[PDB]
Amino acid sequence: AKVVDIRIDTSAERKPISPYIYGSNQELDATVTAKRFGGNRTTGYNWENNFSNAGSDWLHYSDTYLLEDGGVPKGEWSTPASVVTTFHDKALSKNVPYTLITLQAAGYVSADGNGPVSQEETAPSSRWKEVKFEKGAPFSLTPDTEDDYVYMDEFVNYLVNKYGNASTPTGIKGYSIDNEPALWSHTHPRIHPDNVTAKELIEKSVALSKAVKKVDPYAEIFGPALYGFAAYETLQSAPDWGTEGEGYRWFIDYYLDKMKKASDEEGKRLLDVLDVHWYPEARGGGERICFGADPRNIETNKARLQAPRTLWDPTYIEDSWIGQWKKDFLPILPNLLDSIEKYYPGTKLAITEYDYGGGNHITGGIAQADVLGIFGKYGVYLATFWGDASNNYTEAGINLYTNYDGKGGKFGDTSVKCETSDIEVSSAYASIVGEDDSKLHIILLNKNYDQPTTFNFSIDSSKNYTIGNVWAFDRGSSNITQRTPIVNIKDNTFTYTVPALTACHIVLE
Ligand SMILES: OC[C@H]1O[C@@H](O[C@H]2[C@H](O)[C@@H](O)[C@H](O[C@H]3[C@H](O)[C@@H](O)[C@H](O[C@H]4[C@H](O)[C@H](O)[C@H](O)O[C@@H]4CO)O[C@@H]3CO)O[C@@H]2CO)[C@H](O)[C@@H](O)[C@@H]1O
Ligand SMILES: [Ca+2]
Ligand SMILES: [Cl-]
Ligand SMILES: [Zn+2]
Repeated sequence: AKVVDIRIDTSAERKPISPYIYGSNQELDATVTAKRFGGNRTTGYNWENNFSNAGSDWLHYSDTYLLEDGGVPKGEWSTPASVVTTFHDKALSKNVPYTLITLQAAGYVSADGNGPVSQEETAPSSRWKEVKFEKGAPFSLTPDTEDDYVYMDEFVNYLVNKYGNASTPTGIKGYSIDNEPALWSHTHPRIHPDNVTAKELIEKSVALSKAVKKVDPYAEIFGPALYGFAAYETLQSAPDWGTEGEGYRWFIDYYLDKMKKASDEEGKRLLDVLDVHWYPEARGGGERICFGADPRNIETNKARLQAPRTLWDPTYIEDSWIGQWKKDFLPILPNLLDSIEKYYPGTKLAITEYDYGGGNHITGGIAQADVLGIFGKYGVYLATFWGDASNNYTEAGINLYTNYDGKGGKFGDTSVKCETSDIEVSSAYASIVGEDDSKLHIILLNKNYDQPTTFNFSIDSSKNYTIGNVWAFDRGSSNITQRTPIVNIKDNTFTYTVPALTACHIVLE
């Protein structure tokens, strides 16, 4: 019999959980709280005509993919920014409070939708329009598609004119400085053949931020949308890192420091959110937990359940090149937050792409629920899962926080102290609503693979809880279903045994 103690103190360690950590990039079968228009296809997206380029993902084709995939009505295909306005309209219609729109910085955007761009047509060429951050002339709501340029501030002006600025209820709240710059030369060689330099990235980031904030001073700028650890450390061995990086532990610090320096010179904050992508490198059973992982591989599933610990747990060392060679940078969230505190205090943190794999397996659901609990507890500002609607358990993990009862019930927005005696077999997160502990929310995860786990709860609260309603998902179904309520609570203590591999949301009142 596995027994674990859970101790919660509703008056301790209270901190707000950002509402935007429960987002997605794709259209999911889940209630989400943030939507990001980003990824490879957005680097070469031309807001003037909606064309974009697949890059290495598909023979460097310039076409109407984003219009098609975004479900844009054919009659709006030639309307400026229809890909983005359709994207934001959909988010608003689903009551999503945060929309993050990627702006273009690699240098050029698709001039047409004529198909493959040859290597001989590498920008500049008739296949491309050059991006300029500031128009330096009056904006138009009907951009000129005949000239050689596409302006980012004019694009933002079009959106602000239609939705109001970021401080308003319908405004687009954030903009990203492109996508995975250290991979521009790999993913988009026809646009940016040379490996990006640290100097180039900073210059573009500062220039684009200034351009955007002149139009919408309330919009938040996200950057650099780094693809993974190697970019966090050296911007993928950037050509000038040997000189630019002198004195810096990693590129993350250089980026924060230079953006703060530019902001100090300009007189306003130019970087609002440090933005990175985190696809776990954790392995189990001889394979990575994401990207082609086999759900039948039990060791991989078990590794998936523990992988979230790399985000926060100093005692956890995963099986990966990062766990082996980069221990000085783990756990990763504390290291990123420490860098922010040292080089640009006040900057927020966002994980704009991530996927723990096993999306259609209970372990993908439990790991997803664990990751969201960690994001909330450690202060992440915004997060957006990358993956499609076929990841039913990942979606259950999100709904466990955003809509656990099918009628809008959600996890509390204020994190409170909640400790477990065994962080390997379980995870537990607690929250209240605002400053009120009348209702105490608990996400309880049993990672035990083949046996139930008995949890002895001890709660310190100003309220005396009498019932705990429960909603959960497990191997029987990714549908979240209400379970028998917990009713024998004595002086805020109770015992609750959870079956193996089950994710629960308990609501005490
Ligand atoms: O129009 C031609 C052809 O398109 C086919 O659909 C393609 C589309 O053209 C292509 O652009 C799209 O690319 C995906 C890519 O497959 C995906 O891996 C990638 O994911 C990245 C992301 O960019 C992140 O920044 C980072 O690297 O992580 C994630 C991966 O976890 O995103 C790309 C889009 O941005 O793929 C589709 C499907 O193959 C049509 O199917 C076909 O009918 C058309 O003829
Ligand atoms: Ca133009
Ligand atoms: Cl990158
Ligand atoms: Zn689904």
